[PDB]
Amino acid sequence: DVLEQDAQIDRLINGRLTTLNAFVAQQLVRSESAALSAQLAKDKVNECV
Amino acid sequence: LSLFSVNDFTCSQISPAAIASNCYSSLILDYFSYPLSMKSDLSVSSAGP
Repeated sequence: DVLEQDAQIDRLINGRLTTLNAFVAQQLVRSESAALSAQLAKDKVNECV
Repeated sequence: LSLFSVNDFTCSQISPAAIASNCYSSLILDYFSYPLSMKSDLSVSSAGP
């Protein structure tokens, strides 16, 4: 029935957004690690190459 | 429903319109002799004897 289906949709939306929040947080951590690695890479090219 | 007057109509975990709209794999009809007065005793889940 539609009323029960709307309640089921609510919990599904809450689960999906929390999973997306975790995925975005992982991407933010990856970008911060990339910035540190890029700084290391620039120093390595100047120092060794 | 036309053949037998329905003293009580209850459907649990499903919608009567939905069952008509969507084909179901199987249909189970249970025949039992039950008194009209003891509505409370018989339920999908109840403490009735």
